[PDB]
Amino acid sequence: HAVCVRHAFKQYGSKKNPNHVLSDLNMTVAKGTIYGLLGASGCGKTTLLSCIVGRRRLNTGEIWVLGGKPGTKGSGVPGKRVGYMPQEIALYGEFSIKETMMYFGWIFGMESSEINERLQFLLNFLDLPSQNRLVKNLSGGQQRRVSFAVALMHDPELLILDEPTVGVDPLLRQSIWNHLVQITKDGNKTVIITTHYIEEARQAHTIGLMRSGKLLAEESPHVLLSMYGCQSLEEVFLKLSSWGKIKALLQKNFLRMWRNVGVMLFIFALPVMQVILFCLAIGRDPTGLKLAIVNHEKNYTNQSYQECSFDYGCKFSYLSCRYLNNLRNSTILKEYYPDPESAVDAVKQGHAWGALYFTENFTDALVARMALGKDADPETLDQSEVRVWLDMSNQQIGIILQRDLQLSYQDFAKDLLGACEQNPDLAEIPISFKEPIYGSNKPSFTDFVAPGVILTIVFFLAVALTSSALIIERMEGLLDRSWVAGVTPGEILFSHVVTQFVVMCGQTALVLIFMILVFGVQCKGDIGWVIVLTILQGLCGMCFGFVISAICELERNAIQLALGSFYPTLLLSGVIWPIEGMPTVLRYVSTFLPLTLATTSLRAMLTRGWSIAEPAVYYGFLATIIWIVAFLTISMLVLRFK
Amino acid sequence: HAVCVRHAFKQYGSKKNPNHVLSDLNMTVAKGTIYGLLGASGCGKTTLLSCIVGRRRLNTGEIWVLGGKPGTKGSGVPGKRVGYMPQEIALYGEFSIKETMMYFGWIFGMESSEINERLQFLLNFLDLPSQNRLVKNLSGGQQRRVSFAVALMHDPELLILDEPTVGVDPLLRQSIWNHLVQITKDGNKTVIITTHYIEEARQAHTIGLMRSGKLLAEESPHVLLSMYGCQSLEEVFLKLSSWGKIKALLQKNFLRMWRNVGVMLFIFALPVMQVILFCLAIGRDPTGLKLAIVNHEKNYTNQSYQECSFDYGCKFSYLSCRYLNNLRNSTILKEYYPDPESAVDAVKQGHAWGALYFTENFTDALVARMALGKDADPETLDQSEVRVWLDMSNQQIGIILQRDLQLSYQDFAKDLLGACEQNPDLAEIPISFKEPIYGSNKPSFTDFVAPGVILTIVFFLAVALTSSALIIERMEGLLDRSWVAGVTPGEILFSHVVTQFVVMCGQTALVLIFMILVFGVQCKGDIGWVIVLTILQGLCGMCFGFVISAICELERNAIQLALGSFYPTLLLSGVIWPIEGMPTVLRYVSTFLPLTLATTSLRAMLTRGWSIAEPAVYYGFLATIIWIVAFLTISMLVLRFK
Ligand SMILES: CC/C=C\C/C=C/C/C=C/C/C=C\C/C=C\CCCCOC[C@H](COP(=O)(O)OCCN)OC(=O)CCCCCCCCCCCCCCCCC
Ligand SMILES: CC/C=C\C/C=C/C/C=C/C/C=C\C/C=C\CCCCOC[C@H](COP(=O)(O)OCCN)OC(=O)CCCCCCCCCCCCCCCCC
Ligand SMILES: CCCCCCCC/C=C/CCCCCCCC(=O)N[C@@H](CO)[C@H](O)CCCCCCCCCCCCCCC
Repeated sequence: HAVCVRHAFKQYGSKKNPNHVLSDLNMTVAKGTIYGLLGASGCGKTTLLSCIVGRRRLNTGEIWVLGGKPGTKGSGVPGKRVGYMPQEIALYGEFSIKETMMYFGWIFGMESSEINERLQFLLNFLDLPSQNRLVKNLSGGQQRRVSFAVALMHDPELLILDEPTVGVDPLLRQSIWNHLVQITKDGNKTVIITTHYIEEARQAHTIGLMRSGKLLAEESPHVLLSMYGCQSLEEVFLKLSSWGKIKALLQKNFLRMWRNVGVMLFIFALPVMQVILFCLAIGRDPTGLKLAIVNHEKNYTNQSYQECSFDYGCKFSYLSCRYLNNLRNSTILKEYYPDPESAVDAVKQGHAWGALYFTENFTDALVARMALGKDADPETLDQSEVRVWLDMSNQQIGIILQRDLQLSYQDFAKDLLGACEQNPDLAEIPISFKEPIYGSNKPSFTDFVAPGVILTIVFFLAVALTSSALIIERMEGLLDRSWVAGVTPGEILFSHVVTQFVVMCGQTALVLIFMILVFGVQCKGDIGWVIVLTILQGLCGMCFGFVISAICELERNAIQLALGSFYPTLLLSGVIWPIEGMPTVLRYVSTFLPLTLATTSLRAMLTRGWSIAEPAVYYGFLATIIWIVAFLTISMLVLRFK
Repeated sequence: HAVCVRHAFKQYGSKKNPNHVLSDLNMTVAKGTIYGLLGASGCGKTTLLSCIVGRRRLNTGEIWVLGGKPGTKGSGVPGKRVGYMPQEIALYGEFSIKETMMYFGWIFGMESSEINERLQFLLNFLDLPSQNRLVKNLSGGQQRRVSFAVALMHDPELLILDEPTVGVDPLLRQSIWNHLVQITKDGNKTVIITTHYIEEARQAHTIGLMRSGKLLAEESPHVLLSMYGCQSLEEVFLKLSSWGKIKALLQKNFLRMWRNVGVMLFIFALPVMQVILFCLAIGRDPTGLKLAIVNHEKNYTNQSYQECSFDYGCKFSYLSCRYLNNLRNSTILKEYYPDPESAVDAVKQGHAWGALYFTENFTDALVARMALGKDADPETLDQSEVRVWLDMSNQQIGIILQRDLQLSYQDFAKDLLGACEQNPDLAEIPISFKEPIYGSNKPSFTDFVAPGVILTIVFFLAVALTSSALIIERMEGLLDRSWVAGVTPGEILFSHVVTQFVVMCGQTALVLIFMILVFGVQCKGDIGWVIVLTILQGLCGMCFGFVISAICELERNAIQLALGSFYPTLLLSGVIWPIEGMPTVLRYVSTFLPLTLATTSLRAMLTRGWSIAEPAVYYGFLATIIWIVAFLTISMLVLRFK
């Protein structure tokens, strides 16, 4: 007595439009026979098979398969005692036939020495191509044969085949049926084959016709035909009235992505190129700025030559070419125009960014202004000044232009006095800036954004990898087939965490090497805690993949949910702008985001060298741990009623 | 002769592994007879049906179906004269049965009055639920029944069915076969049934057994049984040898988005939430900076109180509480500490951003410095200066603090002289900044990034919509089902462009209204040309979706390619940083990118008010036009060899 079912009541719905998928069902599968299930649709048989295996549960009734209640103690139905061929092809792509057979043998605890014998026997018997050909390269009919061979490997004592012969050649169908009737010859082997084709299940010892969630009849085909008088079976149906399984999953995980060139480029080559582009374009100071200089103290020759010469010692010859020599050569390029009304016309168009317009009386008026004091007449206060018309449409370019012009005057003022034996401190504003406590006097914007780029890449490259992996595998029936083989959900998750941990360590090493060793981003603090924080953000992002994959069943739905929170989090975590710019109400809400307090903590360890003991540093560690726990709890709650 | 195939040859794959799907196939179908095409696998029969309907082309041989070559304007195989039921369920989700019937009737050109009669007849004949139930809410059998009813509504003179009964109830199978026999007697209707059922296809008037790309035997069932002396058929087989379509497509496209709530929120509620968050967080000035002030001219009372009092007229009583009076109240908060050593300790932690430390004799040292100038002793110059220690780890905050500390001294200096009857023009540096030509003296960073945000949202939300729409729809054979119905490829492309153009028109209105009318981003240029440029970027993005959809065949691959180009373009088109920061070599390459010249053109329209006659403005219009053509050419070349 292999399988016994009594009063199996099962239904679907929410007490609004309920569906009675199952009804009062009594079914017995005698041991050592071939049992055929010939239901009309493909839902009742599938539900019954799932309940028999253990992947589903009843509402009322009992099931007694191979000795005990399915999925629990007292029996080994989920494991190496059963053979399950799913309705759909639940094979792994980018796998050779030999690799798939070896993987499934390892899952069942078989020895690798005896796997070769079964592989050769099944290749000869099922008429399959060379073992080195990948599964994805096979046709749609050979994949079913590979699935049948996988289900027939370990010689189980109960075979559950779901339409094993859909489009098999008759010369092979006869051989398959001969093998099936040969293995179940005075032995413990039992077959429970479900099919839609009525005429193909005549060789079964016992036939059970299913309709409206219950078995119409269950007898031998010969008795079924004789007691009703029908010629064929078509007329009869016209009734108007743990170590070893983890190593198997680790190899599969590290080989599924190795054979996908697109996956490797997306998760290993994209962070590297993004880091290179960010360090070469964002945060650098402008360099090719142009100015329209009008110098009326000298003759006009070209738009690129002026012949600005003077004396360096004393006597204050020109004091207009002398100032231009103190201009920063790196950022500002000088262009010469003849008239003040012509340089402004160049600024109006795109030919320049500003105008200077030194007057012809600049030298005589300037020397008469610093040598007079507070009694200077208004006339000398006008002729001794530089008139700058600036294009302030750009905020960042305007800041450099204003800063470079004023800074060059401080050097010019400190050069005039000092060359005449004076005190250079006399040309200083009373507001004196001492040595900065943190940083330097010339900070860079690329150093402010770099901590926000490291954490963003690692966080969002784990959401995409985890959500895609757990959705494709589940929707293709692979997770359900690798559970029947005895792989508990505990080791499915454990093997995924280890696989994701390794790839998030390789990404962290590549990002940190290309950012600090190359392009010279400063790291004042401890590098050990930087690595730990970066890894911790990867696990937080990975835990977000669990929530997304447990909510969305379709791939396209998950990406919208993942992309629908990627953009808002970037604009609220203070990655590209200081967090002090937002309103006070919006500032409080943003501190509770997953990436806000972690970015600030990482920015302090890189720009200031703060240790773990500082309150602003370990707040980023506690914020991630809370979000990791919160993400895990949400996923469990979602799976409770789904 | 309904169909005449002679000397058919067809090859698939490469030379190394050729695939001879057909080889010297001779087949003839009479008019008014049911024809059954039984085969071992489900690929050669599908290939033959695809060749018959005209989707494919033979490498050698001729086909004459219903009068002439398929799709040659001599015969009307693509259109009303055929009934096609694909192997897969090529139906539209979120469509009621009535809506599906109406859409397919409008495609064929039927009147809405006679579609109702056919719908009511087919609903009762096929035993289907109420017409208001959505297709996606039906089971597999009901969906297949709806697909079968779709092929029977317009009454074609040639029915092509691919496995019409795979899980149909036997009573319904008998009814369907009775109807099929009824419609083909004493008439011109011809039915070609392709099935794996060897025994169910017995009522067909002519059976053609297919094997190895050719027909083993083509004759009547009972004739075959009598000639070969076999009881059943499997024993014999066991031998060892034009505006109505656009209006129908436009309504389908719009209604396919209305019934997807997630899609509407992703393309119409995400840009609204992204614009609002960007305008409230990025670009605004910091307004919470705290400074640790050490004033030794007044007694220490609290950390929040100092009792800063001074005379406003003259006599220069304190000059330390007077300077602090001019400090801006918006950005700087005042804290008081008793010792300079106790103030730096607060800056070293996260309690302050700087220190000031006015000396105990600041008033007399400063007063004696202005009155006695150009000859002040080093003692006075050292005890009349303010010592500022700044935390310069943040570039944007450090700029604000330095700028506000020096701008406040100008107001203090212009108040000290002027209240004593002196001209305030004596307290200005010779570098005099006139009125800016463009912008103002206080620019904003959110105005620099706003032009780049508008283009990025519109361009990159059309790639996602176009690629997904053309990939999911093509994967499930929806294009193949509408092509057989008579919908030319031109009408499919035209209807999608119109639908996308209307979608991108709504997105432009929402983005422009919130950014300009609500958040007050100035538009100094022409508003008409801004809308034109924004729309032109949407078409350019859509054409990039054509390239992605023509290259990739799976959803998970298109987005990796789509996201693989979204990240680099953001860091190379100068959206979040001026293009002047990159090196010259990278600057030349980045110019040719799709969004580089367009962002510059839009920025000059909003920030400067330039018109279309300026070279820097219309260069972004030519860049989009060329990229539109290039993307269309690439998509045609991709489909040429693929
Ligand atoms: C903004 C616009 C910028 C520029 C404009 C345009 C340039 C022209 C368009 C150019 C695009 C170029 C090449 C595409 C080519 C061919 C793909 C189709 C053939 C087969 O590649 C399979 C599937 C798809 O094949 P599929 O049909 O789905 O698989 C079979 C399904 N049964 O491709 C994928 O996944 C690609 C996954 C992209 C990963 C994204 C991150 C990339 C990081 C940097 C890349 C570094 C490259 C280093 C080279 C290493 C060589 C080993
Ligand atoms: C970084 C951390 C950020 C935040 C911290 C978070 C705490 C909680 C995270 C919570 C997120 C979770 C669940 C949300 C809820 C429910 C979705 C799943 C239920 C049912 O939604 C069906 C499928 C799923 O069903 P599906 O699998 O696709 O279909 C199968 C067919 N049989 O969802 C989809 O459409 C995903 C498409 C998301 C569209 C993105 C739009 C982004 C802008 C939104 C603007 C404001 C929205 C206002 C709401 C108005 C409501 C009318
Ligand atoms: C399965 C997909 C799940 C997605 C989950 C995460 C994505 C996965 C890859 C992460 C690799 C690294 C993840 C970011 C790596 C760091 C990149 C960065 O930091 N970028 C910022 C500069 O710091 C950027 O400038 C700020 C955005 C401003 C413009 C926002 C308008 C764009 C919206 C347009 C809508 C298009 C819709 C889909 C388009 C095509």
